[PDB]
Amino acid sequence: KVSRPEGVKIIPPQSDRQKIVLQAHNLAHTGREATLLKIANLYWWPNMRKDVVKQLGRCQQCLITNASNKASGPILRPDRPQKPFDKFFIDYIGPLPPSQGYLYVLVVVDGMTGFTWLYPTKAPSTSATVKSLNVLTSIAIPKVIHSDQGAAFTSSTFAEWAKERGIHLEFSTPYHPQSSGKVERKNSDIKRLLTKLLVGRPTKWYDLLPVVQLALNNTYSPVLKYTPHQLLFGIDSNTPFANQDTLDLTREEELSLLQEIRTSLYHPSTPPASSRSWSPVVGQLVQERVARPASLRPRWHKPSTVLKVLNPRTVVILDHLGNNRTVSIDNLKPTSHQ
Amino acid sequence: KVSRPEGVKIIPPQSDRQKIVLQAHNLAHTGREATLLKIANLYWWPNMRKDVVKQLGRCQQCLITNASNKASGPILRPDRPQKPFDKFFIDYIGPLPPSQGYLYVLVVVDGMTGFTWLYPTKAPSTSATVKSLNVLTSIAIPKVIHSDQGAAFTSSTFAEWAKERGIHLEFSTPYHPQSSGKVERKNSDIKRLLTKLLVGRPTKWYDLLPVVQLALNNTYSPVLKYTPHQLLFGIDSNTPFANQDTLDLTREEELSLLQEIRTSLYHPSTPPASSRSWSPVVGQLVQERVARPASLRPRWHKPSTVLKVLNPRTVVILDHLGNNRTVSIDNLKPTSHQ
Amino acid sequence: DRPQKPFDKFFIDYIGPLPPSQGYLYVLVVVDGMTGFTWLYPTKAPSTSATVKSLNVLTSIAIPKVIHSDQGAAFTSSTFAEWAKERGIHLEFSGKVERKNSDIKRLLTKLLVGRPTKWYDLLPVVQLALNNTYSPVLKYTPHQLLFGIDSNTPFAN
Amino acid sequence: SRKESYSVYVYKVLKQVHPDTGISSKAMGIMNSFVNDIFERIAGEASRLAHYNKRSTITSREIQTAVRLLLPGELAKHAVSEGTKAVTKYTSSK
Amino acid sequence: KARAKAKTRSSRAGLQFPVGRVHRLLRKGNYAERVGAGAPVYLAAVLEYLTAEILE
DNA sequence: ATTGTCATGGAATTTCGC
DNA sequence: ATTGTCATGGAATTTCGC
Repeated sequence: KVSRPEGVKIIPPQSDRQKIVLQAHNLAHTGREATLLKIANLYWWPNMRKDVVKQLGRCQQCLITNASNKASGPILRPDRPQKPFDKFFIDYIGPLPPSQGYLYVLVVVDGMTGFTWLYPTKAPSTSATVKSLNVLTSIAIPKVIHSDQGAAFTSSTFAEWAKERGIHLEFSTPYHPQSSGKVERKNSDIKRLLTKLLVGRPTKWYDLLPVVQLALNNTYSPVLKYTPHQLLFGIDSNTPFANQDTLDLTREEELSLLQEIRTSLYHPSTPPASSRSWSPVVGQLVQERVARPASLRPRWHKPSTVLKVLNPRTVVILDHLGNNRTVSIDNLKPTSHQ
Repeated sequence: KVSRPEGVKIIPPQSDRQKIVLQAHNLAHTGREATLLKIANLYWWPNMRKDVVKQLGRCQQCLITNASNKASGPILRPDRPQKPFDKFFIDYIGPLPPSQGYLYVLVVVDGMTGFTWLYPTKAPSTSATVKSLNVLTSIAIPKVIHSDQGAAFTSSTFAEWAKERGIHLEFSTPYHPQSSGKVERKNSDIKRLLTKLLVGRPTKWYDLLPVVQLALNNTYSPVLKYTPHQLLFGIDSNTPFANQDTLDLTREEELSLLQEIRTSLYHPSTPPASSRSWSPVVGQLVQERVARPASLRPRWHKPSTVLKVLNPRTVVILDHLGNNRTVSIDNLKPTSHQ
Repeated sequence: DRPQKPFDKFFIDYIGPLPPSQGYLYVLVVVDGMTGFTWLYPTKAPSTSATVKSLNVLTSIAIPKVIHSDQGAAFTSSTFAEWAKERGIHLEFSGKVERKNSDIKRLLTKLLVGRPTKWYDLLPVVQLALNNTYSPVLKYTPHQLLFGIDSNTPFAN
Repeated sequence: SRKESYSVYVYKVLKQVHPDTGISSKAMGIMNSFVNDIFERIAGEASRLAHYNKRSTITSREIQTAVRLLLPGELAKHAVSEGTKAVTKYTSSK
Repeated sequence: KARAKAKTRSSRAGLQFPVGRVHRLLRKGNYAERVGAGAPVYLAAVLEYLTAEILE
């Protein structure tokens, strides 16, 4: 027994510590504070909160439903490559409205410039991608191709073609479309060019695809002030409104002018890291997000321990399935009350 | 003709002002800057940019596809009501996984406290709502009921029942689920209580609905430090871990203590208004968002003129259909280049 | 005026008739006058119909300034001409290319002849070695001229 | 090659209500061919229910009407309620 | 990588007749073009009540 | 054993005229 | 003729012991 300035409170025995809190926790499955104010109606003892934290680490009905209130930190701006044909960012769009028996459009953005390439297909299979790049590998051979972890790219067949070319396949972390950078941007360009052309007519967009990789590839980057053509080739082709400012020069010498054009480009700004950021630690318990969460189901899986940290945004976790699932830190949550 | 430090540029005639820019605009349908650098390959004249803005206000293929880069301002925190049974925030959840032939759960949150009420039905019709509130209007009569502009609430039948009770129906602005405040929060509570109970069993959630409006209605608000029961009634019912701190008082006098409990509650903080905010002006051209935008279609409709501004977040626009569609300012965009 | 720039004067060269692979007959070899880049956009028939449908693929990437080759069928019609008027290309119809034609008329003829369908299988593979051929006039490859960078891989070499 | 069948799934029903009972080979084929026939009556009436209401979709509603047609009287009362248990149990899972 | 435990849809409904085999005998028998996910569940139950009632 | 981004319009900024 | 929100865990803050 004890006296408080709000009334008489009760000191329970040491054997009755875990039982009295667990029966108050499971009344509404709350966390640290609404749990505590239930006990603040009958009981009181020194270090109440050291026992409530002792509960929640065992209560595995509450770890896999509540989401984190701790955002991930600053995003990474990775640097541009120094040549073209180094990173291609590929991603099917569609199902679009149909035309000519086409629904899916492979979009191959160069990571150097923004020079898009379009190769429409009937269905996003493996072989529809493979013949779509045999047109494009006729031009030149890339070192690295980034993508998402698609249904067609992760096939064991598609990788066996990719090892022939010298393609270093690179895949995004799963359920993270933000990783594929430029292709998710130019797909907001292609669907703002083909949107603008097709206003007030039936969407016959298979006609307008030779337009798009000539209309976007000659849009000046308004914060770089160049064409995609100039940063890829060096001079404009026979287009309307093409520069004559390079015709006062020698092409045999402006090749090495062009390598100094490419290394003076604008680099983006990293945002300031907000206050409630958090960093992964090798050994910290983390919880992935459930991939396709069904209705009335856990949003998160059971806890997992970080094996390796690759950068401050990419971490390899050890899932319940026994899985070394290389997820982002916009997937994970910090496991509550370690 | 004219000379520049980058080469020789061409001064076009005054009759050739609109033609030379419109043929450069429609090459890639760009805005103000990538349009301008096309003209910076052949031409130059004083006030280039006064003509590019003259183009885009007529180019109605580019006004209804590009989205605004100007966020809306600070959100409004409206005040709490001063009594219970003043604002109910109602919204069906579901289709959930089925149990007992039920899929849809009406959720009636009090705007005073957070005291949820559940009334499950078979299908979100008008009459399934009407009998669901006849149980709840047995308790007391509200002044105002807020909702969303549902399929079942906007029916002409449902309003004719609502005028019997003295219900002031209130509807949200369309395609704005953020307007209905608390019910969108408690639906993230009900699907974090029923999620936690139903881990590792078939989702027989029709059993657990008398639990939820007794388990959430006795969760202490951890930033108000009260039960929903106390802020609605005044004292706890026979629950586990109920206060005895009010049993040292007289109920005939703590009624007017309770009215001073209700007026000392925490009020939320308005965020600081960011730099790229914008304000509506009566007479300014605005563009609504297309409701359910189909693939390869305009995201936005044609421009419209603001008739009346109600608060700095709610504005009445005059749509192309002849419609006084009272939309939010998280719908609209500022019409580019007025 | 000014020295020779890329994308001025393509020289359009057919090879065949090769036996069909999915219908394709005549290898539309395109070689530029300055860079000498090789686009292989093969055709089923040398018509104004069935070669402009391959010249949509070229005129998506790059547009030359003078379309000029020998006389044939696809290069005499006025339908071909009105098509070339919308694209703003001056027609002439109704040093490095001759070395590139030496591969064409001597080497690449007898190396594409011999496969009924298999010649189409190595059109992207043969082409990349034809983008790296030493011009002693210019002392660069057509890759090193056209992009302003050197070779990426020893597979692109 | 492979002949698909319903023979295995009879022993998983025979050993539910008569656990001390075998079944012969030539009597399996009757309960095999009972299934394949009573399959395509119900499917082949649910199929023709799709055309009669202009839908390309066999729902689990259309199998319920194509059992209230083929089964008479008291089987049509049980085999409806012996399906809606196995659906409500199914959909509350997964 | 590995994946989760493959729980058969006959065990997720409490039946014995399969639902995976019935659901490819509603899309390779040309009965209709679309077959719902609940229809071969509901049909494998009615195949299971009537298989008991004879064998009972 | 991987990481946003980038077109775009007020609005602030710099040029610069004499 | 309408408007987010609010549970929740580091982390900073205050109490206060003597």
